[PDB]
Amino acid sequence: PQAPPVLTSKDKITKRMIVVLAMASLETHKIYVLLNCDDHQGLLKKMGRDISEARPDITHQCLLTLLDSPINKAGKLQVYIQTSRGILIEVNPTVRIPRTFKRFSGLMVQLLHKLSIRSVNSEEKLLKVIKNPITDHLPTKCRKVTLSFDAPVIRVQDYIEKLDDDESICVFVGAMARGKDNFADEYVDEKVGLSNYPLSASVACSKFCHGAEDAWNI
Ligand SMILES: C[S@@+](CC[C@H](N)C(=O)[O-])C[C@H]1O[C@@H](n2cnc3c(N)ncnc32)[C@H](O)[C@@H]1O
Repeated sequence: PQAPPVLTSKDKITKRMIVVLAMASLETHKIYVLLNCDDHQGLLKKMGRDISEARPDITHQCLLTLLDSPINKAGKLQVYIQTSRGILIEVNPTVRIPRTFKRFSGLMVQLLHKLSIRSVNSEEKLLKVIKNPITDHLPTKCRKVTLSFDAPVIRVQDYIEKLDDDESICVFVGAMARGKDNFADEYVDEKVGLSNYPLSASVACSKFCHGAEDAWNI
């Protein structure tokens, strides 16, 4: 099938992997920039903020990792973003995330201000701010789990293979530098670890994609 239909929140049925990048650090400031600890340390200090929390680069790298993956190219992946200010974003699987941080910031600034980004020539949304909670958008049958260092370690393939034939898997991954992995406790009934080492979010995203790709023969 050279053309798998693009997965969106409107399909409640198709079995897929969903990744939610939670506590994402995406905040605009008119100086419009995305605030970040590399460029805006003095400012963040003056705002009384923990400098280390301003990490939009984490969300940027997780997006590049997830959207480049074989599972995305196979049409079996969705990504949502929950920012630390409570904004929910649905990412269209076909969207092109710029490699440079500068252009990613420009894109996110437009998204946060206009509330969507339309498809260039064709005219449907490539990124859209949507109403909370995430659970109004996920497939009807969908296992929900948080990835955490503090949790028992699983092999992704084992985990994925034990899903029912119609059951999606939604994984919540912290898009932050630090903090408790409690960001999705309202949504999940299970937490799993993927390694005996603390990982970056991009690595944890990558491990989970690889195990799904393997299990699903992608
Ligand atoms: C760099 S960690 C930051 C937050 C983490 N609680 C901490 O304090 O170090 C970013 C995210 O990657 C995931 N992660 C990090 N290590 C992991 C591991 N060993 N197994 C599963 N997920 C992990 C978690 O979802 C985590 O929130």
